[PDB]
Amino acid sequence: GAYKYIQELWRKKQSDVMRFLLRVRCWQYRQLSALHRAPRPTRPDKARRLGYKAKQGYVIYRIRVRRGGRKRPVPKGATYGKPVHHGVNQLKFARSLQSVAEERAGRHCGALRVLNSYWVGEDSTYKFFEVILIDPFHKAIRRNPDTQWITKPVHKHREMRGLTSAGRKSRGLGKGHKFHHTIGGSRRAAWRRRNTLQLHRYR
Amino acid sequence: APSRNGMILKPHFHKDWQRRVATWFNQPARKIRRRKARQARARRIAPRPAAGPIRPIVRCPTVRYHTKVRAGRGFSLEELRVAGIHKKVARTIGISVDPRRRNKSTESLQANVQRLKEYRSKLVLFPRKPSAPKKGDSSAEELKLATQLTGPVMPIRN
Amino acid sequence: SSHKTFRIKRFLAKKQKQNRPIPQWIWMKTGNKIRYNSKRRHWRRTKLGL
Amino acid sequence: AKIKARDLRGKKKEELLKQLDDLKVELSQLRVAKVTGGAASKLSKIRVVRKSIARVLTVINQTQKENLRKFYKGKKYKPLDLRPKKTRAMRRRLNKHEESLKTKKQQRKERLYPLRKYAVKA
Amino acid sequence: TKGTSSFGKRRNKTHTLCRRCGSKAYHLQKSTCGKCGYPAKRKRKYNWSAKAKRRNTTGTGRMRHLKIVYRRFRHGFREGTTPKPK
Amino acid sequence: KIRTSPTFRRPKTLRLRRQPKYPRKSAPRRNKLDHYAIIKFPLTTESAMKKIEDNNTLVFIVDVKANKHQIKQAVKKLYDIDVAKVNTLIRPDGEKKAYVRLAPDYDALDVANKIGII
RNA sequence: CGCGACCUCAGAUCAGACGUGGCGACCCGCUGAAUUUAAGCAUAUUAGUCAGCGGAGGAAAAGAAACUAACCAGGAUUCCCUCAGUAACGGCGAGUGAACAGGGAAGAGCCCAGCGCCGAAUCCCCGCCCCGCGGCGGGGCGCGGGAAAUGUGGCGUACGGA
Ligand SMILES: [Mg+2]
Ligand SMILES: [Mg+2]
Ligand SMILES: [Mg+2]
Ligand SMILES: [Mg+2]
Ligand SMILES: [Mg+2]
Ligand SMILES: [Mg+2]
Ligand SMILES: [Mg+2]
Ligand SMILES: [Mg+2]
Ligand SMILES: [Mg+2]
Ligand SMILES: [Mg+2]
Ligand SMILES: [Mg+2]
Ligand SMILES: [Mg+2]
Ligand SMILES: [Mg+2]
Ligand SMILES: [Mg+2]
Ligand SMILES: [Mg+2]
Ligand SMILES: [Mg+2]
Ligand SMILES: [Mg+2]
Ligand SMILES: [Mg+2]
Ligand SMILES: [Mg+2]
Ligand SMILES: [Mg+2]
Ligand SMILES: [Mg+2]
Ligand SMILES: [Mg+2]
Ligand SMILES: [Mg+2]
Ligand SMILES: [Mg+2]
Ligand SMILES: [Mg+2]
Ligand SMILES: [Mg+2]
Ligand SMILES: [Mg+2]
Ligand SMILES: [Zn+2]
Repeated sequence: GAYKYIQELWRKKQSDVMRFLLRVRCWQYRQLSALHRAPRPTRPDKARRLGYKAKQGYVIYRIRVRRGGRKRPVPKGATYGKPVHHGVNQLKFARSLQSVAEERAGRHCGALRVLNSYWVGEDSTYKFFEVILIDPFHKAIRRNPDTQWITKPVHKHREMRGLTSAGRKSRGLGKGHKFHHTIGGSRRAAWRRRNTLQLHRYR
Repeated sequence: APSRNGMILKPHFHKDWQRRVATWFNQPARKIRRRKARQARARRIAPRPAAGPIRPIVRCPTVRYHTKVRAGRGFSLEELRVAGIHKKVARTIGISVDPRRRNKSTESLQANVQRLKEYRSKLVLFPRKPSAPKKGDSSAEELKLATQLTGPVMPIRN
Repeated sequence: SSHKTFRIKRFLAKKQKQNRPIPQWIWMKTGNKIRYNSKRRHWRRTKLGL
Repeated sequence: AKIKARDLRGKKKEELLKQLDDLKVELSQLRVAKVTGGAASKLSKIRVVRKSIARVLTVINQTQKENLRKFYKGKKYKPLDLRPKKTRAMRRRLNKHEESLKTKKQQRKERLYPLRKYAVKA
Repeated sequence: TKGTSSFGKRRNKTHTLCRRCGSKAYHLQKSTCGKCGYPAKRKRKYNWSAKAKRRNTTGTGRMRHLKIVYRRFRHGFREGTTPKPK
Repeated sequence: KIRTSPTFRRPKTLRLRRQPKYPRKSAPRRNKLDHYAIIKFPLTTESAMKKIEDNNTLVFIVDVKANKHQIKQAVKKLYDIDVAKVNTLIRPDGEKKAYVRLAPDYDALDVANKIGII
């Protein structure tokens, strides 16, 4: 099939052809708006890996995220306290810019529901992400039993709770010795389960 | 300010622990709730055992415990292939199946195959339609005598 | 203010009707616990907020 | 007479409007009698007139809206007042047939491997 | 002269009766409500104002829709059915 | 086609009117501001009777949501009498007092004796 | 220059739907101190805590190993006892501090992209007939309109599959 050729063609990014394509696409997407609709995917293979199909009610938004770390929103210095917390410039935001892209697309569209998202281009000042959005209300999704879990009200705003992949990569969850701080439900559930007194009846 | 003689101690009460105090007064009500849910499952599956499907003779890892024998997650695929039971038939006839397990030892392999051979003989399979029985079904004298087994089915004794 | 608005005039109109006392038959009931109107606002004592 | 709601349903809509207008004239006359200073019979009669107006308007609204939903019953699209007003999260659910829609592979699994009925011996 | 003589110059009003929360906390210059934040789409509530929470909750006012939601819930939200007539 | 202006405005596209398949509400809401409901009662004040006897008017108490044209058509439809003018005020009680100046062909005292007030 | 497709982008009080906001005890994602302690205090501690922000549900989250172990090997997730105030972190000071395994409550497994085979074998909307219509569904008739080869559906997913 053609998809494996397209897959390793998108893998080999350092070549002349793909550097030319990333430069032209990143230029065009920088001239476009910060949030708009792509009527077709730029990476159809990567969209198919993430779960996009070619049917009605599957929408793709191309949005941009301004690139860089997160500085502390305070006046000039003036973090009133001990010298640990005077760091303002070199702070980093806990979630990734792809998850920032997902939550911005999901906040712009409360009706549409985020499936996942992928990278298409980056500038020094911006990154560019295609976010896959799904109707939970169109009949082609609603009558399909494979995707009707999207139509359930449990998956409302996955992009804010971190249920998509770019949010799950920021939660630090997993199995094994490297993920002890999120055993249980999450990191908060781990901390709450560890910091309780089990004061029994008969003790 | 410590006195004359005593143990050094580190009380972990420097956080705000009084907000997160799990009181255990739900305990006898939860015992009643587990009891009612277990009796509800036992009344739901009427000929089937109240415990569940059978669980393998399992050696323990981690050299402190390897003399002891547990009841495991499920039977191995090589165990099912030697015993001659398909892995999708086994889940329907009440057999725990997991694909993650391996078979390094031959003795535990033969023991779980023998336990499958014993469970296939002890199993009383009811027909799908009562009016038209099939080839692989139990007899009408066993249809009346079949009943539940209280506790774990074939309890593994060390 | 002689230059009133309709909302402020309606708000004053409700308070002018609330300012009236209780009738004499209301304390002849069985389970009465009201001797008088305790919400009598006078125009010098309480200045209605605002 | 005591205007009951049973005989108002069988009558024609124009007779309901004429009786409504007669009750409105009767209410206006009792309000004029109250302001001029009237009898306590009229002061108790005005409540009966108000409840009779409420009954007549209720019967008119029944004969209107049940006929409207009888008209829009056979059609697929019906107005929002005639659509069933329950809670929003219950209206935004899946359909009863869509909760029963399974895939072909899942139906093949349910055909080939049903949960068998079995028992064990002691 | 910061007290009694300065209190006499108080005649122009800054706040007025709001039209979403009802309290007299709608500032005219900023055109916003100091009680609930009226030009904002959301209700202004805070967790440091724990007593000011319970002054304005669901248990405070009428619940003219929520009580019949509860009444329809306790019989399973039946719609259109009528009881057996005489 | 030549570009006359250096600007490029948005071209006038075609748009359609509302042709809905079904109406939003099932029935139109009835006029709850009826002629009977818009006129509550006439006043029996000594000053109101002096106004009726002197200036050939009628003093009514009206719901606050009304218009002068609504009061005029309401009096004309209910009591079958023509109206010269309507003067409205809103009382500190809340209701709208209406001085309905009648035409001089009909008598205010005669129509007051007809409706009952004295 | 005119006509006809495709691609991008508009305008609609176009036909049919959805989101906005509230509660917020429990749950998820961020952001996030200072009181206090260290008999001072600056690392630490209070503390991923208070406050702030967004999002749901009747539970949420997690969840069927890019796992634990090194044993005669166990075998999704969640919760309890124990591991254990232990290994370990810490002006190694004050203090902080798990995980494996064992005993239990419960126990349920799976689906795609790819790789490939099947005349797109697939999906949505509108017209007519029959049933039912207060969770707008099932069948038939339409040289009706679109979506889709820049890939819909069936077999099939690491336990092998065709
Ligand atoms: Mg510090
Ligand atoms: Mg952080
Ligand atoms: Mg999940
Ligand atoms: Mg990583
Ligand atoms: Mg001492
Ligand atoms: Mg001592
Ligand atoms: Mg058990
Ligand atoms: Mg004064
Ligand atoms: Mg399939
Ligand atoms: Mg001012
Ligand atoms: Mg809010
Ligand atoms: Mg429209
Ligand atoms: Mg909300
Ligand atoms: Mg100190
Ligand atoms: Mg001190
Ligand atoms: Mg000090
Ligand atoms: Mg900390
Ligand atoms: Mg907080
Ligand atoms: Mg809810
Ligand atoms: Mg869940
Ligand atoms: Mg484990
Ligand atoms: Mg110990
Ligand atoms: Mg030291
Ligand atoms: Mg700590
Ligand atoms: Mg364990
Ligand atoms: Mg395919
Ligand atoms: Mg797997
Ligand atoms: Zn307000």
